[PDB]
Amino acid sequence: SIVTKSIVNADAEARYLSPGELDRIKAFVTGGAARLRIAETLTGSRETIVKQAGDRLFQKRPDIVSPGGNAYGEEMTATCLRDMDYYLRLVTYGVVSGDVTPIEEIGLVGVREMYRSLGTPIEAVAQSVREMKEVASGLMSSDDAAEASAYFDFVIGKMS
Amino acid sequence: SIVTKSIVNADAEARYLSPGELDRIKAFVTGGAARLRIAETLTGSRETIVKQAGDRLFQKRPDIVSPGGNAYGEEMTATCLRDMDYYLRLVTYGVVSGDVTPIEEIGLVGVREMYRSLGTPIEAVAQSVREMKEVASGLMSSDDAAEASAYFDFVIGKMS
Amino acid sequence: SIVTKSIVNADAEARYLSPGELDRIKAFVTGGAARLRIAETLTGSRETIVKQAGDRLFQKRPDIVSPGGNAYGEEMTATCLRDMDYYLRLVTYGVVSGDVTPIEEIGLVGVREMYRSLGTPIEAVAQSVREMKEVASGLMSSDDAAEASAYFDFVIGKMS
Amino acid sequence: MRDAVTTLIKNYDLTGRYLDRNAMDELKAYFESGSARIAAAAMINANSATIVKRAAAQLFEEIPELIRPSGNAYTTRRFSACLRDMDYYLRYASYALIAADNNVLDERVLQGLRETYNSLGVPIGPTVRGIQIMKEMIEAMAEDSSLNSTDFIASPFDHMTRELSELSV
Amino acid sequence: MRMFRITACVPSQTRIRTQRELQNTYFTKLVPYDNWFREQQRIMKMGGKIVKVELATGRPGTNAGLA
Amino acid sequence: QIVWQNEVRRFIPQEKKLTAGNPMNFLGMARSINPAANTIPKVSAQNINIEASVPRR
Amino acid sequence: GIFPNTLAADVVPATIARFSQLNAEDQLALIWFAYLEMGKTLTIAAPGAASMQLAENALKEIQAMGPLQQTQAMCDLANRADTPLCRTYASWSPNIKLGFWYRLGELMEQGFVAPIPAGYQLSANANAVLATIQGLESGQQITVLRNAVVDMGFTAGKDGKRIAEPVVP
Amino acid sequence: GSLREDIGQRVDKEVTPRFV
Amino acid sequence: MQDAITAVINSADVQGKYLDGAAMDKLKSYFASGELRVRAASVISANAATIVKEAVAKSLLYSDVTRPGGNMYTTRRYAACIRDLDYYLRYATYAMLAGDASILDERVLNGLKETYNSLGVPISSTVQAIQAIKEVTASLVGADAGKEMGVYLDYICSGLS
Amino acid sequence: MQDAITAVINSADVQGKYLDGAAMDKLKSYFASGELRVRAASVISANAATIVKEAVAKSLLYSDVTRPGGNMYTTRRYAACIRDLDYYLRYATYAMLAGDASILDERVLNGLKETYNSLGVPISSTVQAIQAIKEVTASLVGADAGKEMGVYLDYICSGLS
Amino acid sequence: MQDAITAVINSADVQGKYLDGAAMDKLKSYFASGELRVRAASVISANAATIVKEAVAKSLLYSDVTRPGGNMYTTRRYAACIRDLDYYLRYATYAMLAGDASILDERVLNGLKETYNSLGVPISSTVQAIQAIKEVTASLVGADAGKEMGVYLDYICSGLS
Amino acid sequence: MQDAITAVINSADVQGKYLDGAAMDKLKSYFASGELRVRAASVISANAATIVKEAVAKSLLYSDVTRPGGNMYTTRRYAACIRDLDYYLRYATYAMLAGDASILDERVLNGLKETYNSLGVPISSTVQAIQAIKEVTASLVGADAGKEMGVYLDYICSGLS
Ligand SMILES: *[C@@H](C)[C@H]1/C(=C/c2[nH]c(/C=C3N=C(/C=C4\NC(=O)C(CC)=C4C)C(C)=C\3CCC(=O)O)c(CCC(=O)O)c2C)NC(=O)[C@@H]1C
Ligand SMILES: *[C@H](C)[C@H]1/C(=C/c2[nH]c(/C=C3N=C(/C=C4\NC(=O)C(CC)=C4C)C(C)=C\3CCC(=O)O)c(CCC(=O)O)c2C)NC(=O)[C@@H]1C
Ligand SMILES: *[C@H](C)[C@H]1/C(=C/c2[nH]c(/C=C3N=C(/C=C4\NC(=O)C(CC)=C4C)C(C)=C\3CCC(=O)O)c(CCC(=O)O)c2C)NC(=O)[C@@H]1C
Ligand SMILES: *[C@H](C)[C@H]1/C(=C/c2[nH]c(/C=C3N=C(/C=C4\NC(=O)C(CC)=C4C)C(C)=C\3CCC(=O)O)c(CCC(=O)O)c2C)NC(=O)[C@@H]1C
Ligand SMILES: *[C@H](C)[C@H]1/C(=C/c2[nH]c(/C=C3N=C(/C=C4\NC(=O)C(CC)=C4C)C(C)=C\3CCC(=O)O)c(CCC(=O)O)c2C)NC(=O)[C@@H]1C
Ligand SMILES: *[C@H](C)[C@H]1/C(=C/c2[nH]c(/C=C3N=C(/C=C4\NC(=O)C(CC)=C4C)C(C)=C\3CCC(=O)O)c(CCC(=O)O)c2C)NC(=O)[C@@H]1C
Ligand SMILES: *[C@H](C)[C@H]1/C(=C/c2[nH]c(/C=C3N=C(/C=C4\NC(=O)C(CC)=C4C)C(C)=C\3CCC(=O)O)c(CCC(=O)O)c2C)NC(=O)[C@@H]1C
Ligand SMILES: *[C@H](C)[C@H]1/C(=C/c2[nH]c(/C=C3N=C(/C=C4\NC(=O)C(CC)=C4C)C(C)=C\3CCC(=O)O)c(CCC(=O)O)c2C)NC(=O)[C@@H]1C
Ligand SMILES: *[C@H](C)[C@H]1/C(=C/c2[nH]c(/C=C3N=C(/C=C4\NC(=O)C(CC)=C4C)C(C)=C\3CCC(=O)O)c(CCC(=O)O)c2C)NC(=O)[C@@H]1C
Ligand SMILES: CC1=C(/C=C/C(C)=C/C=C/C(C)=C/C=C/C=C(C)/C=C/C=C(C)/C=C/C2=C(C)C(=O)CCC2(C)C)C(C)(C)CCC1=O
Repeated sequence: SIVTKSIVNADAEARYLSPGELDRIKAFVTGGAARLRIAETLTGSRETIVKQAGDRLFQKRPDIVSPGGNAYGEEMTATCLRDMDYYLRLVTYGVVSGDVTPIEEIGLVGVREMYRSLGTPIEAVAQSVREMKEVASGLMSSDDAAEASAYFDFVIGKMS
Repeated sequence: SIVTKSIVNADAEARYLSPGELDRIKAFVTGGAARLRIAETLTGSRETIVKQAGDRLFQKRPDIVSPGGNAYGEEMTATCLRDMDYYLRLVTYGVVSGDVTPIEEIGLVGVREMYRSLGTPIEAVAQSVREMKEVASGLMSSDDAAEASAYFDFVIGKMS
Repeated sequence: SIVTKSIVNADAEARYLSPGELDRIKAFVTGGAARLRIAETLTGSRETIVKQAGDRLFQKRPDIVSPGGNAYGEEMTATCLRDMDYYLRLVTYGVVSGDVTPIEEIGLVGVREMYRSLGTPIEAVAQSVREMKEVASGLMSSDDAAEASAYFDFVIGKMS
Repeated sequence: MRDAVTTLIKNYDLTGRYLDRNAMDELKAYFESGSARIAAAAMINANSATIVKRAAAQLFEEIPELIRPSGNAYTTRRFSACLRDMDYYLRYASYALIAADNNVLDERVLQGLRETYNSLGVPIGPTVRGIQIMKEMIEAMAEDSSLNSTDFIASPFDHMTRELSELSV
Repeated sequence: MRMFRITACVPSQTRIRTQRELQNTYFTKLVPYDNWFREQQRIMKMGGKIVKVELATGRPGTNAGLA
Repeated sequence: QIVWQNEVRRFIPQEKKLTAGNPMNFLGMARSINPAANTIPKVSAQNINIEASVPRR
Repeated sequence: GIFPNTLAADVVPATIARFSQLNAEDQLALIWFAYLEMGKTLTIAAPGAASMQLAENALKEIQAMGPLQQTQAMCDLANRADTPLCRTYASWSPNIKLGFWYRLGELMEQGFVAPIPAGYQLSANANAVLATIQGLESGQQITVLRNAVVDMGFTAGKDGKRIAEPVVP
Repeated sequence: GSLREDIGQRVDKEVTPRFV
Repeated sequence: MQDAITAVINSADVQGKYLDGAAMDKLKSYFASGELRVRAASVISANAATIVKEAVAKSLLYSDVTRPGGNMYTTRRYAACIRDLDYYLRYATYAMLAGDASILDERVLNGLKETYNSLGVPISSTVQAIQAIKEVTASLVGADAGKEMGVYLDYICSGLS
Repeated sequence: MQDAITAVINSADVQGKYLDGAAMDKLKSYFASGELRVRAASVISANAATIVKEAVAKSLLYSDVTRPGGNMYTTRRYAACIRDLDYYLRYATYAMLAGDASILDERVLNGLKETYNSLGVPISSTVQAIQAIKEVTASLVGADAGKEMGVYLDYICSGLS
Repeated sequence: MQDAITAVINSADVQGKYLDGAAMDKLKSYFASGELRVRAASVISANAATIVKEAVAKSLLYSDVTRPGGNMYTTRRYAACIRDLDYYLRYATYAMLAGDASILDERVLNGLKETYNSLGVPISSTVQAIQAIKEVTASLVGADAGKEMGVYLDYICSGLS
Repeated sequence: MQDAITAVINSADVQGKYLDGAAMDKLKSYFASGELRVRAASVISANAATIVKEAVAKSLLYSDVTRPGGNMYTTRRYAACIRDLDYYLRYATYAMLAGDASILDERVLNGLKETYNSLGVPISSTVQAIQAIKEVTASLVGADAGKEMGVYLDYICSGLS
C-alpha cells in the first residue's frame, strides 16, 4: 500500500521514515473509513456499473461491436465486460490502499503488450473505464466521487 | 542504400569494405535497371494500387470505415488512403535503394507513437500495406513480385 | 517542501503526480493554519526555548562548559546557544514546509564534518535539540507539541 | 587421519613418483625424531591432569570474568565442561606430536569447532589462550626434564591456535 | 538539481586505438553537481584537460531549493 | 422445507462450474445489453478524390 | 480457440445445437446458402480481423487441385475426416476457420473452386435452421457461425459419425 | 548440444583400416 | 527548483531571519491558492493526453508543418513533437501546482532554444501549439486556474521564443 | 555457438584433418538447404507476433492459466509469458538458420528449468504453448521448413520438461 | 514485500474477488493500529543510535566477544556488528509499520544465516544483542509498541537461530 | 594473505599479548631465512619465462595434449596453459618470500578445481607440469631454495588433488 511505497523509498536511502512520510501514512490511516465506504459502494453496484458502462461504450464505439471489431459477437462482448469488471475491482483495491501500486502490478504493467497481442483497441479500454468512472461517480457523493475519480483517472491515463 | 549500409557495417569494425560487400555492391549496380523499372511499375500505377488495396482493406476491416472507426466518413477514408499512398512511396524508395533503411527512417520510427496519438489501429495499417503488396504483386512477374515483396513484408513486419 | 518532493518524485517516473500526493498537498495546504501557528509560537518564544534548553543541556553535559570543551566559557557558550537558535530556526522552517528538506539543505548535510573540524561533540548538540524538544512540548497544545516533535525528533536522529 | 609418513606418501603418489632422496631424508628425520616424540608424549601422559588444572587456573587468573556471572566458565557445569575441553586439546596435541603431523587436529578437533563454539556461545579467544598456556607449560616441563629435542612440541598447539582463532591481520 | 555542463579534452596515453575515439576525446556533457567533484578528479587523473565548467542548471547562492 | 430429490436432480459437475474471471460469467449481461452492430457502410475507394477530400486545415 | 458456447438453453446455443443436429450434407449446404445470404440478411465477413495468413497455403492448395478434388476436400472438411488439410483446418482459431470457409465460398462464386451442383435446393431442416439464423442479430449470427464451423476438420480423441457425403458424380 | 567433442574425453584419430 | 514555500524560506535564510510578517503573508497566500492549484493539477492529470491531442488537431495537423517539407513530417518527427508538447504540459502543471517557475528553468529550458535552433524545429509553431494547449486547458479547468496555466506555459514559450 | 559448417569444421579440426569427401558432402547438403532455411526464417520474422498470438489463443487463453490464480493472470505476467514465447520462437529460428541446436543450449536452456521452477512457472503449459507455436509455424511456412522448425522447437521443449 | 493492506488485497486478488466484509474488517483493524505504529516508529527513528548503544552496552561490552580473540575485537569488526544491529533495528521498524514481517524474510533473512556461518559470526551472541535491543526498545516506546517491536525482533532472532 | 611476521602478529594479537621471547625468536628465524628467500626470488623473477619454457618442453610438448584433440591444442589454449604456469611460478615465489602458503589458499586454490573441471582442463597433466616447474626451478636455484620452492609448488599440487 502507501506504507509499502514509503517503506521502499525510505529503505532505498538507508533511512527511517521521514516526518512527511509518517504523517502521510497517519492521514491515510485515521481517515481510512471513507476509503472503505467508497470501496464498499463500488463493490456493491459492480453489476450495474459495468453493464451501464458497457452499454455506453458500445453506443460511443459501435465499431468494436461491428464486423471487424474485437468485441463483435456475444462471447467477445462478454469478455470485454469481464475486462471492465477486472478494472473496477482493481480500482477498488487502489482506493483502499491509498496508492496506485496494486492497480499497476495487477493490470497495467505490460497491459499494452497484452492488448496489442489480443488485437484489442486499448483506447476503447480507457473509454470503457471512463464510462465506469462516470457511472460510479453518479452512484456516490461528491467527495467520495472525487476520491474514486482520481484512481479511475490514473487507470485511464495509463491506457491513453 | 546498400552502399551506405555496407559503409556503416564496415566502419563498425574499423576496416575497409570486404570483397564480399564490394561484389554485392557490384551486383546491385549491374542489376540496377531491373529495380529502376520495378519502381517505375509501382509508381505509374500508384492510384490503382492505393485504391484497389483500400477497397480490399475496407472489405477486410469494415469496422474502421464504420461510425466510431478511425476512418469513417469520406474525409478520413481519403486521408487513410493518403497514408497508403505515402507508404507505397516509401516502398518504392526501398526497392530502388536496395535497403529497408529509408523506409524505416521515414515511415516506421515512432509510427506506433504517432498513430497512438491519432487513434488509428496499427494491425489495420499493416493490413493496408499487405493489400497493397498483393495488388502490386498481381501486376508484375513472379521474380519481380518477390523482389518487391521483400520490402513490402518488411513494412508489414514493422507494423504488426 | 512536501510539494517540491512530490513533484520531483513524480518527475523521476515522468508522471503527473498520483492521487495520494495531491491528497497530501490538499491536507498540508488546509493545515497551513496550524503549522503556521506552531511556527509563530516557536519564533516568538525562541529565546526562552534556547535558554531553557541550554541550561538543561549543561546540567546534562557539564563537560562542554568545563575547560577543554568546545563551548567553554561565555563567548563559546554564546556560540553554542547561537547554534541552538540556528537549529530552532531550522525547526520552524521545517514545520511550515511539511517536509524535512530545508533542514538538510541548510543544517544537516555536512554537520558531522563541520563539528569535527570544530571539535564540537555532535551528540551533545543532539542533546541540545532534545532539551529544546521537551521544553517546547509543554509550551503549546498537545497536538501541536507532537506536530513540532516530528521535526525535533528528525533533527535528533540525524544528529545521532 | 594422516601422519608424516602418510602425508609424504600421498604427496608422492599424487604425481605417481617413487620415493627419491628427499623423501628418504624426510622419513629419516621423522624416524630420528621418533624417540624424542615418544618421550614428550610419555611426559604429557605423566602430567596431563595437572597440566590441564594449572592451565585452567592460570587462564581464569588472567581472565577472571570467565568464572564470574555471565562468564562462560561460570557455574560448576560450565567449569567442568571447560576443563574437559582442555583435556581434549591436550590429548589430541599429544597425538599430533607423535604423528609429527597436525592433520589429526584438523580432522578430529578443528573441523566444525568454530561452529560448535558459536552455537554454544563458548568464547574462542580464551580457549586459544588456554591452549597457549598449556603449550608453554609443556615446553617448560620438557626443558626441565632430560629431553634432547623439544622444538616440535609447539607445532600442534600453534596449529590449533592459528586454525581456530579469528583473523586479525 | 544543479547540473554543470563540462567540456573536456581527454588524450590517449598507453594505447594507439584504431577504432573511432573522437567522441571520447573532446566532449561536452551535463554532469550532476553531486558527481562533479568525483568526475573532475577522474578526468584530471586520467590526463584530461577540462576546458570549461559552467552552471547549466541551478543558481549560485542558493541555500534551499536545489534538488 | 428442504427436498433432497430436487438437489439430486440438479447435480452439476464441479469442474463445469464457473469461477471468478471466466468471461462466461458475463454472458447474461452481454445478451441483455445486446450491442448494436453498425450498418454495412458503403465505401468505394475508387470514387474518392484524395487531394480534394483530405482536410486542408 | 475462443471459448465456445455449447449448451446454455438460449437462442444462440439452441441454434448452434440445431446446426450440430444437421447431417454433413445439411450442414455444408446450409453454410453455402448462408454464405449466399451474407451481406443482406446475415452478417458480412471481416477477414482482416483474422490471421488469415495461417490459411493462405491451404487455400492455395484447394485452388490448385482439380474440381473433383476440390469438392472432395470440402466434403472431407464437413465429414470430420482425417486428412492433412482437415488437421490443418482444425489447428486454426475460429475466426481463421470461418474466414477460410468464406474464401472457399468466394472462390466457388468466382468459379476458381468447384461450384455447387446445378439447381441444388436446400433441404427442410437445413432451411429451417438457416431461417432461424437469419432471424438473429449480427453478433448472435457471427457467434452461431463461428461455433458451427469450429468443430469441422479432424481433431484427435473425438470420433464418430456414420452418414458422410462422398461426392456428386 | 553445446559440449565440444574434445572437452573431457580422449579424442581418437580415425584412420581408414590398412586393409582398405 | 523552488516552490513559494521554499522561495520565502530561501529568502529568509539568505537574510538569516525567522519567518517574518511578509513571509507569513506570502505563505498564507500560497495556502489560499493551494486548493485551486491541486484541483487544476488533478483535472489536468486526468485528461492530459486528450489536451495535447486536441491542441495538435486544431493547431498543427493538416497544414504544411505535417506535409512533406514541414518539420513535423515523418513518423519520427511527429513522435518527437507530440512528446515535446506532452512534456510541456507536465512541467507547466508542476509549475502551476508549486507557485513558481524555477522548475521550468531547471528541467525544461536547460538549453532548449539552442537545441531547437540547432535542429531546426520552428520557434513559432511550438508557441502556437502551446497556445492551443493552454487554451484547451483553461477551457477544461477554469478562468483563474487557466490563467495560471497560461502564465506558466507563456513562461515556457518565452524561454523558447 | 556453431552452425552446420562450423560443426563440420570442428569435428575435422579436432581430428586435425583436412575436409574429406564426407565433410564436403555435409557442407554441400547444408548449402542446398540454405535457401529453404532463409525463406522460412523470413516468413517467421514477418509473422512472429501473429504466430505467438495464435499459439497462445490455441493453448493458453480461456483456461485456468489466465484466470485469477493462474500464472498468466495479471497483465505483467501475461506480458512476461508472451515475451518468453517470442524468445523461444526467435531462438528456434536462429537454430533453424544455423542448422544447429547449440545456440539453444548456450543461450536459452542453460538454467531455464531451474528458473521456471524457482518462479513457479508451469512447465507443461509452456510446452503446450511451444507446441502450438510449432503447429502454427508449420501451417504458415510449409511441411519441410515446418519440420525443421519443429525439430528445433521440440529441442526447446526437450530442455524444459 | 507486503504490508497488512497488501496482504488483504493479494488474498482477494488471487481469487479474483472484490473485498468482502471480512477483508474490510481486517483493513479496519490495521487502520485502528496505524497511529500507534507511526508514533513508535518516530520514537525509534529518533533514538536508533541510542537503542543500539544501550543494547550493546548491556549485552556485549566487557565480555569475551569484545576482548582479544572475540568476534567483536578489532575496530573493523566492531563497526560491522554495530552496522548489522542498525539494519536489524531499522528493518524491525519497517516491518512494524507494515504490520508484516515480509520485508524481514526477504531483505534480512534470505541468505543471512549462510552469510553468518560463512563469516564465523556467532549467532548466540548476536541473538543476545537483538534481545537486548528488544528490551531497550520496549522500554522506550511503551507496552503495546514494545510488544509489537518485540514480535519482529524475535522474528529476526528466530530466523537467525 | 599472512606471512611469517604477520602470522606471529596475529598469534600475539588474538591473545591481546605483546610479543614475548618465543615470538621474537620466530621473527629472528624468518629474518635469518630472508636473504636466501630474496636471492631465490630475484633469480626466479629473472628466469620465469625460461623456467616455464623448459618445464613445458619436459612435460607437455610432443604429446597428445598438444596434438589435435588435446587440451593444449590451438594457440589460445597453449597461451592460456603457459599463462597458468606463469601464475603458479609467480605465486609460489610469493609464498616462498612470505614463508607461508596462505596466499595459495586465498587466491590460487580457491575454486581452482571447479574452474579446471568446468573448462575441461586435465588435472593430471597440469600436476605433472607443475612438478616439472619444481624440478627446473630446483636446478636453477640450488638444493635448499629448490626445497622451499618445491614445498610451495607441491602445496599447489596437493590442492589440485
Ligand atoms: C553483532 C551484530 C555481532 C557481530 C556482527 C558482525 N557481522 C560482521 C560481518 C558482516 N555482517 C554482514 C551482514 C549482512 N549482510 C546483508 O546483506 C545484511 C542485510 C540484511 C546483513 C545484516 C555482512 C555482509 C558481513 C561481512 C562484511 C565483510 O565483507 O567484511 C562482522 C565482521 C566479521 C568479519 O570477519 O569481519 C561482525 C563482527 N559479531 C559479533 O560477535 C556480534 C554478536
Ligand atoms: C472491453 C472494454 C474491450 C475488449 C476486451 C476484450 N478482452 C479480451 C481478452 C482478454 N482480456 C484479458 C485481460 C486481462 N487479464 C488480466 O489478467 C488483466 C488484469 C487482471 C486483464 C485486463 C485477457 C487476459 C484476455 C484473453 C482471454 C482470457 O481471459 O483468457 C477479448 C477477447 C479477445 C479474443 O479475441 O478472444 C476482448 C473482446 N475488447 C474491445 O474491443 C473493448 C475495447
Ligand atoms: C489507413 C490505412 C488507416 C488510418 C489512417 C489515418 N491516419 C490519419 C492521420 C495521419 N496519418 C499520418 C501519418 C504519416 N504522416 C507522415 O508524414 C508519415 C510518413 C510518411 C506518416 C505515416 C499523419 C501525420 C496524420 C495526421 C494528419 C495529417 O496527415 O496531416 C487519419 C486521420 C485521423 C484524424 O483524426 O483525422 C487516419 C484515418 N486509419 C484507419 O482506420 C486505417 C487503418
Ligand atoms: C572454602 C573454605 C570456601 C570456598 C572457596 C573457594 N572456592 C573456589 C573455587 C570455586 N568455587 C566455585 C563455586 C561454585 N560453582 C557453582 O556452580 C556454584 C553454585 C552451586 C558455586 C558456589 C567454583 C565454580 C570454583 C572454581 C572456579 C573459581 O576459582 O571460581 C576456590 C579456589 C579453588 C582453587 O583450586 O583455586 C576457593 C578457595 N568455597 C566454599 O564453598 C567455601 C566457603
Ligand atoms: C574452556 C577452556 C572453555 C570453555 C569450554 C566449554 N565447552 C563447552 C561445551 C562443549 N565443548 C565442546 C567441544 C568439543 N567437543 C569435541 O568433540 C571436541 C573435539 C575433540 C571439542 C573441542 C562441545 C562439542 C561442547 C558441547 C557438547 C558437550 O558438552 O560435550 C562448555 C559448556 C557450554 C554450555 O554452557 O552449554 C564449556 C563451558 N568455556 C570457557 O569459558 C573456556 C573458554
Ligand atoms: C599526423 C599527420 C599529424 C599528427 C597527429 C596526431 N594526432 C594526435 C591525436 C589524435 N588524433 C585524433 C584524431 C582522430 N581520431 C578519430 O577517431 C578520428 C575520427 C575518425 C580522428 C580524425 C584524436 C581524436 C587524437 C587524440 C586521441 C587519440 O589519439 O587516441 C596526436 C597527439 C598525440 C598525443 O598523445 O599527444 C598527434 C601527434 N601530429 C603531427 O604533428 C602530424 C602533422
Ligand atoms: C512540436 C510542437 C514541434 C517539433 C518538435 C521536435 N523537437 C525535436 C527534437 C527535440 N526536442 C527536444 C525536447 C526537449 N529538450 C529538453 O530539454 C526538454 C525537457 C524535457 C524537452 C521537451 C530535444 C531534446 C530534442 C533533440 C533530441 C531528441 O531527438 O529528442 C524534433 C526532432 C527533429 C529532428 O528529428 O530532426 C521535433 C520534430 N517540431 C515541429 O515541427 C513542431 C513545431
Ligand atoms: C581514552 C584515550 C579515551 C576513552 C576510552 C574508552 N574506551 C571505552 C570502551 C571501549 N574501548 C574499546 C576499544 C577497542 N577495542 C578493541 O578491540 C580495540 C582495537 C584493538 C580498541 C581500541 C572498546 C571495544 C570498548 C567497549 C568496552 C569493551 O571493551 O567491551 C570506554 C568506556 C565506554 C563505556 O561507557 O563503556 C572509554 C572511557 N574515553 C575517553 O574519553 C578518551 C578519549
Ligand atoms: C616453421 C615455419 C617455423 C618453426 C616451427 C616450429 N614450431 C615448433 C613447435 C610447435 N609449434 C606449435 C604450433 C601450433 N600448435 C597448434 O595447435 C597450432 C594451430 C593449430 C599451432 C600453430 C606447437 C604447439 C609447438 C610445440 C611442439 C608440439 O607440437 O608439441 C617447433 C619446434 C621447437 C622446439 O624447440 O621443439 C618448430 C621448429 N620454426 C621456425 O624457425 C620456423 C619459422
Ligand atoms: C465478421 C468477421 C468475420 C466473419 C466472417 C463470416 C461470417 C464468414 C462466413 C462465411 C460462410 C457462411 C462460409 C460458408 C461457405 C460454404 C461453402 C464454401 C460450402 C460449399 C458447399 C459445397 C461445395 C457443398 C456441395 C455439396 C456436395 C458436393 C454434396 O455432396 C451434395 C450437396 C452439397 C451442396 C452438400 C471473420 C470470422 C472473417 C473475422 C472476424 C469477424 O468479425
